[PDB]
Amino acid sequence: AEFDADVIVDARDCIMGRVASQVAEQALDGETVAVVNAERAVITGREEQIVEKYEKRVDIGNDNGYFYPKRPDGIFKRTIRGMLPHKKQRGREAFESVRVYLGNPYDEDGEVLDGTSLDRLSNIKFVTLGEISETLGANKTW
Amino acid sequence: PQPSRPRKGSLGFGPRKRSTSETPRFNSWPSDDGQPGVQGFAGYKAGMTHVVLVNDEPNSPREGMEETVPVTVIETPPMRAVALRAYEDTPYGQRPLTEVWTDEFHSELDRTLDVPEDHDPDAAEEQIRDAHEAGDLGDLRLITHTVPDAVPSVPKKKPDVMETRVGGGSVSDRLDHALDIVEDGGEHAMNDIFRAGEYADVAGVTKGKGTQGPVKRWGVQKRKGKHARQGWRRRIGNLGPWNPSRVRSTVPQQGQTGYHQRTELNKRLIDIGEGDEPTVDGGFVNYGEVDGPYTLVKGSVPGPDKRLVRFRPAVRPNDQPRLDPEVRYVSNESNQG
Amino acid sequence: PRVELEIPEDVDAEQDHLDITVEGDNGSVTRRLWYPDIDVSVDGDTVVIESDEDNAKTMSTIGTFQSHIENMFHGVTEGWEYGMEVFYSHFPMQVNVEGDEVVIENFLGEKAPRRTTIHGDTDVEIDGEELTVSGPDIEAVGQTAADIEQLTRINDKDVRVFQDGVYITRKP
Amino acid sequence: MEALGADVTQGLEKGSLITCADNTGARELKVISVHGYSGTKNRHPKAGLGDKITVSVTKGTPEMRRQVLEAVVVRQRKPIRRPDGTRVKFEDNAAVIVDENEDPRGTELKGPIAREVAQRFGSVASAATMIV
Amino acid sequence: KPGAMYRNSSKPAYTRREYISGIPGKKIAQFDMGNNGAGPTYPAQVELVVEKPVQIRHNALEAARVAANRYVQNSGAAANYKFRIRKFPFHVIRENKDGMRAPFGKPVGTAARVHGANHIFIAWVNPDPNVEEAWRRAKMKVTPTINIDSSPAGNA
RNA sequence: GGUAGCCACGCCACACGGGGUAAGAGCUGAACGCAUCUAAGCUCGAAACCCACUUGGAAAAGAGACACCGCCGAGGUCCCG
RNA sequence: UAUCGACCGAGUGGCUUGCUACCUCGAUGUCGGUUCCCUCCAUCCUGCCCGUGCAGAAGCGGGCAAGGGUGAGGUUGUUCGCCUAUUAAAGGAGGUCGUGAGCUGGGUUUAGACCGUCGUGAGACAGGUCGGCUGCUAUCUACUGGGUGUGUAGGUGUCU
RNA sequence: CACUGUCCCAACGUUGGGCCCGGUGAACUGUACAUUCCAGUGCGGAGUCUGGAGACACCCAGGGGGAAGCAAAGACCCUA
RNA sequence: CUGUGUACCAGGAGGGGAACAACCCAGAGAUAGGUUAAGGUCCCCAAGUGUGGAUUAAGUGUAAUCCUCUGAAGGUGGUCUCGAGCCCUAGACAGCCGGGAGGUGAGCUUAGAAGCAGCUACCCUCUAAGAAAAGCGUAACAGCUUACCGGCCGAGGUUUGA
Ligand SMILES: [Cl-]
Ligand SMILES: [Cl-]
Ligand SMILES: [Cl-]
Ligand SMILES: [K+]
Ligand SMILES: [Mg+2]
Ligand SMILES: [Mg+2]
Ligand SMILES: [Mg+2]
Ligand SMILES: [Mg+2]
Ligand SMILES: [Mg+2]
Ligand SMILES: [Mg+2]
Ligand SMILES: [Mg+2]
Ligand SMILES: [Mg+2]
Ligand SMILES: [Mg+2]
Ligand SMILES: [Mg+2]
Ligand SMILES: [Mg+2]
Ligand SMILES: [Mg+2]
Ligand SMILES: [Mg+2]
Ligand code: NA
Ligand code: NA
Ligand code: NA
Ligand code: NA
Ligand code: NA
Ligand SMILES: [Sr+2]
Ligand SMILES: [Sr+2]
Ligand SMILES: [Sr+2]
Ligand SMILES: [Sr+2]
Ligand SMILES: [Sr+2]
Ligand SMILES: [Sr+2]
Ligand SMILES: [Sr+2]
Ligand SMILES: [Sr+2]
Ligand SMILES: [Sr+2]
Ligand SMILES: [Sr+2]
Ligand SMILES: [Sr+2]
Ligand SMILES: [Sr+2]
Ligand SMILES: [Sr+2]
Ligand SMILES: [Sr+2]
Ligand SMILES: [Sr+2]
Ligand SMILES: [Sr+2]
Ligand SMILES: [Sr+2]
Ligand SMILES: [Sr+2]
Ligand SMILES: [Sr+2]
Ligand SMILES: [Sr+2]
Ligand SMILES: [Sr+2]
Repeated sequence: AEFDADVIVDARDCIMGRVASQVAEQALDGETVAVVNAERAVITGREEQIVEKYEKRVDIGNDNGYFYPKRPDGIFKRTIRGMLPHKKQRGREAFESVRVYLGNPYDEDGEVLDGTSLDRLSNIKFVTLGEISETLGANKTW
Repeated sequence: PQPSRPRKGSLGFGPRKRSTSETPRFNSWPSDDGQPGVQGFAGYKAGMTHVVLVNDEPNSPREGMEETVPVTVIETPPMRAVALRAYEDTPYGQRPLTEVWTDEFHSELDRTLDVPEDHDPDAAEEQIRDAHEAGDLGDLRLITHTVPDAVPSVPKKKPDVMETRVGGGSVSDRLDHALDIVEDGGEHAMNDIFRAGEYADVAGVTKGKGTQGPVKRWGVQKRKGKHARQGWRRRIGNLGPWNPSRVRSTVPQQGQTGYHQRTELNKRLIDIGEGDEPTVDGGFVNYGEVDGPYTLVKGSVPGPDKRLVRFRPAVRPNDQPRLDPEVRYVSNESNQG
Repeated sequence: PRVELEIPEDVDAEQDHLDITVEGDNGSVTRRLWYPDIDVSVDGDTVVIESDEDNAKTMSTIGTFQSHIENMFHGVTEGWEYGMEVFYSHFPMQVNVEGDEVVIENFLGEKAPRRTTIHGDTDVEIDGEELTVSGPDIEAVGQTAADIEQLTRINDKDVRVFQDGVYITRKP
Repeated sequence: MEALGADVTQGLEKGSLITCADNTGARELKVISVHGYSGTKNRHPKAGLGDKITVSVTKGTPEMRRQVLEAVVVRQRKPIRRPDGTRVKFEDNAAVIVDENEDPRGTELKGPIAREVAQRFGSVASAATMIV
Repeated sequence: KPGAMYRNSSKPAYTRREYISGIPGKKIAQFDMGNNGAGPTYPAQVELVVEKPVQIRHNALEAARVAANRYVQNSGAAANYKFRIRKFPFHVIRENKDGMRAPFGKPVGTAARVHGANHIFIAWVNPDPNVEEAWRRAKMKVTPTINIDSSPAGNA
């Protein structure tokens, strides 16, 4: 393992998309980012509708293949890839200098990026990456 | 309007390629319930004969009557459990943590792996127990190997090695059970795991048949009537519609047929014993004579004679066990004829 | 808007994030009152439900939160109790509590017993053709009761002619 | 239906001509359908020892000919397997005509009958002269 | 034929009968209903106001009219009310029923052009508005969305 | 007539149960003092969904883990039956 | 308002038919069938439900639901449809009206010929009838199976 | 009527090919580029355009889904 | 399909519109610096995770134009905002408790009909109320009710329009 990250982000209770946006922005700036506690990051809206979207992505496919992740590990890292020009040298470099983890394998407590936090006391319609993964059938390793 | 019809063959046993390991690799084990105990065993296929049995199904009209039953004779000499490998639960599933070995090894295990000359059975056992304390211990499995030297009908001497999970009571009592089995020398028998009349799943690499076409390999029809005479006897109608302009992997095509791994559910163990009671006059065709530890499995077992097969306590039995069936007769009639 | 619930004298209330626990002589109950922008707290010897919002949706939950809490006070003091009776016409129905579930045997002549697991510290005491469901948690009690009546549900045949079943006779 | 007590390799199909082992006035019967059968695409619905089949009379008295009736297969040439492994086969393929209640329509049965048929249509078996 | 084919004012005004012939008669039975012997001297005067300019075939005019008046027999065959469908189907409509060749159509019907906000129906009654229900059924059989409008009633 | 072998027309094997839902049955419950299956919350509930089961799968570029042997020799290739 | 349901009005589909003449006349082979693969739901069966003019049994109607199934035969080239016996039911539709560098060639639609009708005649027919041909060694791509290399970076064995 | 693998439903076998090796040794076809797939777009029927997805290279064998495949300046239809 | 006027494509680059003859900016010698246009400023991708405020919970929406971007008639105590009439601390609206009473079972009709089959009338006592009975209910009664009145409670309620 061992990922000498310049930045350790804490996705716990944070809008996944909004975190992913800033992380990509930084990887392209040369920063090595480690996103932690993916299982606990969140995405707002109706759980039923949200899950239909992620279930559809799992059903899609064919011989050429449309591999779509089910664990918060991949759901997140994929989300980030969608915000990167990964088929290009510069974009693949950034993406590769970014890793997402379940829980926190580091000693430091990651930092919370501004604007990315969700206030549980003011919101009820949102879901946890971990919950999507379980509904999608993933083996709850975390 | 073209009648409906199920597709030819199952899409669940592919890709239909050659097996990677001639030795079967179970992908599931029984539930932890009874006392601790190794969850599997192994032997070599010899052939078939039939047997006369006293029906023992409490719900059968024939309960108590003679009933002939086909049987596959499996030579099952004692194996050696040479190590205790422990797994730890991590964010990426289970991973091998460490192994605990013995000193006494079969004289010819040196034909497959590099037998240990300097090992530390306690440094390892300690690491395992520390792990168990932390609560990071995933199941415990025993590295297991056969002794084909005890089987004269099998040309090989080079053992077949396979991991077999240990299941049972508490992980602690279980770990101790495992460690004792290994420490000894490892040796254990079919008796130790199975009792006649129980249901076992048998895994094995089926007989190889090289390349074969769609008809034999997928069960597609042969061209019929006039269509069978114009130049196409056993070639499917079409590889697919115009659009999508590509051949889907689901259309039955020629290729490797046979030599695949198959796990055959619920096989009734008719009788465990040892000696030459089930041998056949003239010898089992293309095998030899049986006279040692053996098992009679009801029905068929994947693979040709001499192939290593694996036993495992049935994981999804449909019937309750009726232990020790009464075997009134065991054919010894030559198989040649 | 803000509401203040004076807590009964035999009772005690305590908060823990979004969970509330009420304890009286009849036992105790813990619930979760999680809604956007509604703060539920224990100030001295009173429970406060307040929010800066006043929209229909917020007001709705405030009223629901109140009843839930007054019901808890009542549960741990006077407790909750539902009464039930077993009415059968041809086949003698046997209703019994076995373990943590009630078992109804020989219903409408069936050979297989119907059963439903009881919810929480709800106690079900059967005496003759009468049943009585009681406990501090009304939710847990209410369900158990309903669960038993639902257990003798019948869809296949005409209910007007087939009425065998355990019915709720008294609601608190 | 009640278990036969033997495994059967259907020796007949829709269209097969068989003997009418009784005295109803029907000499030859043509198999049209197999009670309770559902095959698969391109497969000729098959019948064997023990099945109840719908039949049309091909040979016999004018009064019986052309009538569509139910019958029971009593004998067949293709072998059947008995619990003890032994195979059993007959000299011909035969069926006994039977009514709505599965009672033989004719008074007497001609020729042997498989004991297995008795485990279903007892009234037919209890009109048999020889039960093998 | 569907209303789809003629509801829009998408053709020039075609009403001159001195040049058009074979126009089908009208399916509209009457234009004056109720006690038409009496005058509009009533307390309440409600009216059905079309909310979009459209062409309404006499086909729909008669269905809506019946639907409303027939129901206004919740007041009685000779009740105390007035009812007037004030529009007449002057527009002659055709259908090209040789493909697009010489396709001028043949007279197949007539429709009434009604502009957004015009009132198509007007009822006169005493505080006895079973008429508001009569128009709910009336507006139910004409192309446009409509709004029922009480013209002289502070008798809430 | 028929051995081996290959075969089917022959023979063997192919759950039970969990979890989450739909329609639906309900509980508690307010907006709306009542009522209300719903708005927050909850108990149930489909051959369907997820798991369970089988098959593939270190080229999974985060390109994996464990144990031992070996680095002048472990192991492998050619060769031979 | 169990159920049936006219008039009139509003739509969705792109399965029928028509319209148009945008694409293709230095060629995109036609109908039907067949074979083989994927799919759609407006569900025929199977699972779970609601209502009834629901006692029961059985119907009738409605809801969720596309996992699986939906077969054999007689006339006809038929598609369609009519008919028979079975069946849980023997649903419909899309894929160049899927599928001829896969098959068939019965229908359509060349060259031969007859009949009826029409035509002075040659000859014609949106009529009928008998006969009447089916090319090619796969370059790329696609997939079914099998190998050799490089990467990860000495080997054996077991795994994830 | 008789008979039969036409079919239910396919199996085994025989001879010659096929496959590997020595030798001999063409043709068809070729604007270029080209590892594609799902959608969309576009002269409304795209390997090459757009957006995603997938994609380590090369080789052997295969049956032919696509290249509106190759073959012949459509013979139908209209126009001169 | 066929007219007409006009600008465009054809024969028009470059910037934008995912791609995209004619939609938007724009009409263009080379080269260079600068500032804008259309259109954009969370990331892919240059520029805001900008400010004050409101609404929406459907992932509605993030779709100028369009063969290309659908969404209709009909409905909606989903929710926000604005207004009008009326009732109300002399206690409204709802809920719960109590009272709902005599003449009289009105007359007629009819075997009978007594609040309640039908027709007719629809009166007066006690009183804080109580119909010649609005809805069930019985064969008819009875019984449940309810109109109406009092109590407890205590703050807005109700009707309608946009
Ligand atoms: Cl895929
Ligand atoms: Cl919320
Ligand atoms: Cl049949
Ligand atoms: K052409
Ligand atoms: Mg043999
Ligand atoms: Mg023998
Ligand atoms: Mg067929
Ligand atoms: Mg041309
Ligand atoms: Mg549906
Ligand atoms: Mg019924
Ligand atoms: Mg076609
Ligand atoms: Mg083709
Ligand atoms: Mg061809
Ligand atoms: Mg060819
Ligand atoms: Mg030009
Ligand atoms: Mg930027
Ligand atoms: Mg949308
Ligand atoms: Na996928
Ligand atoms: Na076809
Ligand atoms: Na289905
Ligand atoms: Na037919
Ligand atoms: Na075509
Ligand atoms: Sr087809
Ligand atoms: Sr596996
Ligand atoms: Sr041919
Ligand atoms: Sr294509
Ligand atoms: Sr026009
Ligand atoms: Sr024409
Ligand atoms: Sr309308
Ligand atoms: Sr529900
Ligand atoms: Sr590797
Ligand atoms: Sr649907
Ligand atoms: Sr059904
Ligand atoms: Sr026809
Ligand atoms: Sr032909
Ligand atoms: Sr490289
Ligand atoms: Sr080939
Ligand atoms: Sr930024
Ligand atoms: Sr912002
Ligand atoms: Sr704002
Ligand atoms: Sr288009
Ligand atoms: Sr539009
Ligand atoms: Sr609308």
